[PDB]
Amino acid sequence: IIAYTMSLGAENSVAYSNNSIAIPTNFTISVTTEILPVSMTKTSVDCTMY
Amino acid sequence: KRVDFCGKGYHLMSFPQSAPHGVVFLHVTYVPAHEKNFTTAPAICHDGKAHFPREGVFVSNGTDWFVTQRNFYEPQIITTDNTFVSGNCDVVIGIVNN
Amino acid sequence: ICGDSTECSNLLLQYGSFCTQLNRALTGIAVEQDKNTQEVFAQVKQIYKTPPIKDFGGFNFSQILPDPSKPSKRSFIEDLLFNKVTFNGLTVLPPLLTDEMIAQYTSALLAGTITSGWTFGAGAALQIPFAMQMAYRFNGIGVTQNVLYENQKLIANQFNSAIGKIQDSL
Amino acid sequence: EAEVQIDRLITGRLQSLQTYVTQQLIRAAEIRASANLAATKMSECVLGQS
Ligand SMILES: *[C@@H]1O[C@H](CO)[C@@H](O[C@@H]2O[C@H](CO)[C@@H](O)[C@H](O)[C@H]2NC(C)=O)[C@H](O)[C@H]1NC(C)=O
Ligand SMILES: *[C@@H]1O[C@H](CO)[C@@H](O[C@@H]2O[C@H](CO)[C@@H](O)[C@H](O)[C@H]2NC(C)=O)[C@H](O)[C@H]1NC(C)=O
Ligand SMILES: *[C@@H]1O[C@H](CO)[C@@H](O[C@@H]2O[C@H](CO)[C@@H](O)[C@H](O)[C@H]2NC(C)=O)[C@H](O)[C@H]1NC(C)=O
Ligand SMILES: *[C@@H]1O[C@H](CO)[C@@H](O[C@@H]2O[C@H](CO)[C@@H](O)[C@H](O)[C@H]2NC(C)=O)[C@H](O)[C@H]1NC(C)=O
Ligand SMILES: *[C@@H]1O[C@H](CO)[C@@H](O[C@@H]2O[C@H](CO)[C@@H](O)[C@H](O)[C@H]2NC(C)=O)[C@H](O)[C@H]1NC(C)=O
Ligand SMILES: *[C@@H]1O[C@H](CO)[C@@H](O[C@@H]2O[C@H](CO)[C@@H](O)[C@H](O)[C@H]2NC(C)=O)[C@H](O)[C@H]1NC(C)=O
Repeated sequence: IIAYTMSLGAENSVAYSNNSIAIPTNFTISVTTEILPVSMTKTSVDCTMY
Repeated sequence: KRVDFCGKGYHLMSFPQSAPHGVVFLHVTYVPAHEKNFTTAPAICHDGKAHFPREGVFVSNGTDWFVTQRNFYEPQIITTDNTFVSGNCDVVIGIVNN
Repeated sequence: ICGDSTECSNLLLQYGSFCTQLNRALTGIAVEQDKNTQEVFAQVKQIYKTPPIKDFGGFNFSQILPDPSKPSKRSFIEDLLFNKVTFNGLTVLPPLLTDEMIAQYTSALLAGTITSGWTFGAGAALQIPFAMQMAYRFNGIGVTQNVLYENQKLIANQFNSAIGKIQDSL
Repeated sequence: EAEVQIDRLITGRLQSLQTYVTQQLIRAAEIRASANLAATKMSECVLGQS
C-alpha cells in the first residue's frame, strides 16, 4: 500500500500562434450512457400496530 | 444545442431505456479527430477591396489558399460567390494579397 | 452528551442506536460536499498552459492569468477575493482538494478557452487566433465579422477599460 | 435520583443534537442545488456560447 499526492491529469502546451489553425480531417461517432433515478418505494406505517 | 447537456461532444440523438426505478439514456455524439495544421488570414485583398468568407475560413498548404468549412477539412477554390466585399483593405490587421 | 463518564455511558446504552445514523448523515454530507466541488471544477481532461508570448490582438488578460512570481500561483483578482472575505467532541475535516489544485483547474480552463475557443470542450483542443474567435462569436450573436475586423482597436480598448473598472470596483 | 437528573440532561442534549443535524441537512440540500446550478453555468457559458 502506497500513499502519494494525486495528480490532476496530463499536461500539454497547445501551440498557439497568430496565423495558424487546426482543422479536423476525420470523425468518430460515440455512444454514452447516463442513469437517472425517478422513483422510490411507496411505504405506509400504522401507529397502533407499531 | 446547449453544450454538454446530454453527451460529451456535439449531440445527434438519444434513446431511452427502462430501469427498475429509473431511466437510462443512450446518447449518440459526433467527435472530430485527425486534425491538421494550416496557415490562416482573416481577409483577402483583391483590386484594393477586402473579401470575407460567407461561412468558412481561409487556409493554405503553403500556396494557393482555399476556403473550407470549420468542422471538416474540405478545400474549395475562392470565388466571388462564397465571399463578400466590405470597403478597401487598409484597416484590417492580417490582410494577405491573393 | 456524556463527557467521558461511565455511568452516563451505561445509561445512554439503553437508548438503542440513536448515534449510528447521526454519524451516517454527517458522513453523507461530507461526501456530498467533496462530490460537489469535484463535479463543479473538474471538467478538463488535461492541464493546458498559456504560451510564453502573449499577443492576443490587443486584448490584455494580465489581471486574470496566474502570476508565477507570487507563491500561491493565483491571479490578481483571486488574491483580492481571498483577502476581502474573512473542542467538546467535534472536529472539522479538511477538504479533499487543496486551493492550489483548484487554482490550477481554473488556470487550465482559462488557457484552454483563450487559445482554442470552444473546441476543447468537445474533442481535442484546436488552436485559433483570438481575433478570429471573436469574429466567430459576433457571427454567433447575429453581427457580421466585418464589424469586429473594422473596430478591433476600439473593442479591445473598451474591454481593457471594463476589466480595469471591475478590478477597481471589487 | 442522580440517574434521574442524568436522564434529564441526556434527553435534552440528544434533542439539541437532533435539531442541529436536521438544520445541517436542510442547508446541505440548498447548497447542493446551488452547486448544480454553478456546474451547469460553467458547462454552458464557459465552454461555449449560450
Ligand atoms: C477515418 O477513420 C476511419 C476509422 O478510424 C477510417 O476507416 C478505417 O480505415 C483503415 C485504413 O484502411 C481500415 O483499415 C479500417 O478498416 C477502416 N475502418 C472502418 C470502420 O472502415 C477512415 O479511413 C478514416 N478516413 C480517412 C480519410 O483517413
Ligand atoms: C502543426 O504545426 C505546429 C507548429 O509547427 C506544431 O506544433 C508543435 O507542437 C509540438 C508539441 O507542443 C512541439 O514539440 C513542436 O515544437 C511544435 N512545432 C513547432 C513549434 O514548430 C503542431 O504539432 C503541428 N500539428 C498540429 C496537429 O497542430
Ligand atoms: C496544396 O494543395 C493543392 C490541392 O491539390 C495542390 O494543388 C495541386 O496539387 C497537385 C498534386 O501535388 C499538383 O499536381 C497540381 O499541379 C497542383 N495545382 C495547383 C494549382 O497548385 C498543391 O500542390 C498543394 N501544395 C502544397 C505545397 O502541398
Ligand atoms: C503575428 O506574429 C508575427 C510574429 O510571429 C508578427 O510579425 C512581427 O511583425 C512586426 C511588425 O512588422 C515585426 O517587427 C516583427 O519582427 C515580426 N516578428 C517576426 C518574428 O518576424 C506579426 O506582425 C503578427 N501579426 C500578423 C501576422 O498579423
Ligand atoms: C499587395 O499589393 C499591393 C499593391 O500591389 C501592395 O501595395 C504596395 O506596397 C508597396 C510597399 O509599401 C508600395 O510601394 C506600393 O505603392 C503599394 N501599391 C499600392 C497600389 O498600394 C502591398 O504591399 C501588397 N501586400 C503585400 C503583403 O505584399
Ligand atoms: C495589461 O494591463 C496591465 C495592468 O495591470 C499592465 O501592467 C501595467 O503596465 C504599466 C506600464 O508598464 C505599469 O506602469 C503598471 O504598473 C502595470 N500594472 C501592474 C499591476 O503591474 C500591462 O502592461 C498591460 N499589458 C500590455 C501589453 O500593455
